[PDB]
Amino acid sequence: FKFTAQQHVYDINGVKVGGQPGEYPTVLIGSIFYRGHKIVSDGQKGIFDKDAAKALLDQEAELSAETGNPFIIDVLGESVEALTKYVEFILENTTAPFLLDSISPDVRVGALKNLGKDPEIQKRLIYNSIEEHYTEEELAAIKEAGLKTAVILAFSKKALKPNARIDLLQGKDDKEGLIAAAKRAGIEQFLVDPGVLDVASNSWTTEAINVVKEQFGYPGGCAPSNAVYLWKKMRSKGTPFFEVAGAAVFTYPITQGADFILYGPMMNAPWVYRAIATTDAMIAYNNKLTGVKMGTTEHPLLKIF
Amino acid sequence: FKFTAQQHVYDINGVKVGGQPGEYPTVLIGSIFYRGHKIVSDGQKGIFDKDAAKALLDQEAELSAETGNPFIIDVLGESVEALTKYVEFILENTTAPFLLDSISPDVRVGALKNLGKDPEIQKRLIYNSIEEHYTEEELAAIKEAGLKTAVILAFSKKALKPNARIDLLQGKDDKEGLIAAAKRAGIEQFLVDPGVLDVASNSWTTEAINVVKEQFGYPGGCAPSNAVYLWKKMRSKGTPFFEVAGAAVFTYPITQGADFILYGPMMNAPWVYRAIATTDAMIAYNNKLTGVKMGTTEHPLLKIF
Ligand SMILES: C[C@H]1CNc2nc(N)[nH]c(=O)c2N1
Ligand SMILES: C[C@H]1CNc2nc(N)[nH]c(=O)c2N1
Ligand code: NA
Ligand code: NA
Repeated sequence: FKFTAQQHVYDINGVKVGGQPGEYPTVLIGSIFYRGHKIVSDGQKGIFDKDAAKALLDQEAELSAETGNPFIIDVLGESVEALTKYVEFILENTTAPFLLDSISPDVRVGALKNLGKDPEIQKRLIYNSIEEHYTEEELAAIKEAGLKTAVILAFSKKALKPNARIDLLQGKDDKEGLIAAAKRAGIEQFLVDPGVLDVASNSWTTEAINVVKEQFGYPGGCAPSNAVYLWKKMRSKGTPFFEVAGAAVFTYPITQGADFILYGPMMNAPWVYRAIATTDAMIAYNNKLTGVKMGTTEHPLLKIF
Repeated sequence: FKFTAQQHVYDINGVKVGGQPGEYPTVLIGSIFYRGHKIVSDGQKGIFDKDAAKALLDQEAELSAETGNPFIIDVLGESVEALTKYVEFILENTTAPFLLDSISPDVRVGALKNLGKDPEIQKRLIYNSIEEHYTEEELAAIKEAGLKTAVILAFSKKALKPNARIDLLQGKDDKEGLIAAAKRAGIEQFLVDPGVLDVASNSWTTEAINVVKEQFGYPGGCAPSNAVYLWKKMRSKGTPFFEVAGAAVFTYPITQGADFILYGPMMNAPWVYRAIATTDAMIAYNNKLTGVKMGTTEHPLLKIF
């Protein structure tokens, strides 16, 4: 299958994201310094294990080289001080783009103030995320940092149907759309994430991704890890049961044309990359019947066999 | 996915198979007494550890109870003598339907002849398979046994592309095709398996399944285990990498609306059921979007969380 809209393919410091099914490999987004991450000893001051963090980043680079799946790092923090330090470390110790991420918007806003309108921030930092409850001070922070790419979290607990994402992105009635809000902040590139409520509802998330790509052509993706980790019935079963269940959840959106996955903690990268690459390879092989051309030779189909 | 044709749903000795995506859970088909199966001490005579075989069958029943995925046993043999004994064992030690499977048509036919005319065989034995090399002797043996369900296997190296596999199924030119052959044998229920040439082309396998369900409405599925076990680069990585890659392969057809998977050796059931059930749960959550109703309460969506 193909989408009618011309697909936007962004190039974020060399990472290509978007396209028609099978054109580009899935972009994989692994979390670091998340709540409970054992490499963080003090999440307020940002005391973390530099060697362990570097080893995760090097592992990510190695797996990416092996499969062809590009990576963007999801950098989480619980305080301005911590997130600032984490970002400084990531800037120095990988080349990847990264999500500036926090549960608390004020942590993201304060970290942007510290980082400043640095050209490297413009090129590599992706704001996670412009969401339903965005504030004007947030948009001001984004603009003052000169950011160009954001995740648009097109999710509303009051708007669970896929088609509603037209409404969240474009606006409806007196509500500014999330795309319009992002554009007011100077964002030019929109990674659309419809949100995941729980494992089962990943199918609605994926349907939303399909509506977005079909009608607007923005890259579409999602973050099913939190749902998977809340699935104690599976996680407690150990290896390889947790990993194959996780693989089924994380690959599902890709099978319906999604472009990127936030797969949770980076420690799971070794199995996530192997599963996702498999799915990507099968999808691109289908291109041979559809006439879609691979956009890069650095693709799982050409690498993993 | 919702398919164009009215779907055929079969009830094979209590196993429902077929339908629109999300109607019924995936049917899982595990192999026993395959070449190299270590519980078999003599594959020519069909001598095996009956307790170990029963333990596999009991595990299958337990997993099926856990997830709601029904099971059919893939009973393999390399000799008439062996396959006859295996069938007799399966008849007595489970209530499940089963595939009468051999790579050798002479073995299938000989075994089938040994089993006579038996209503229990007619209800539970699924012929694996009507394939490109069928003979009139074979069709007549099937008719004598009074079988009503067969796997219709479009695996052919002269039919690589999906449409070529559909030509093998429906007939073309001077060939009646496999469905027509099966009907001459008195088969009334068709489990269509387009074959798996290799891992990447599982997407072509799946496209063939899609065309089958689109045009004919027969249940569709496939058997990707051999392709996965021959994937040396990924198998060499060990656990859990091999299993997650396997899970990506085995779940892919289900994500595109397929009805059953022959998942390989029964010893892999514990991880296969967990992956497949996950995919099934997500698909059934889509039911409201597609206009589909669950056909049973015994579905992963209602059991695995
Ligand atoms: C748990 C929340 C946190 N932040 C998120 N960010 C993205 N991008 N996607 C999500 O689903 C979520 N979910
Ligand atoms: C090698 C063949 C043997 N028999 C089969 N039976 C089914 N059902 N599916 C297959 O792929 C195959 N492959
Ligand atoms: Na892709
Ligand atoms: Na095959």
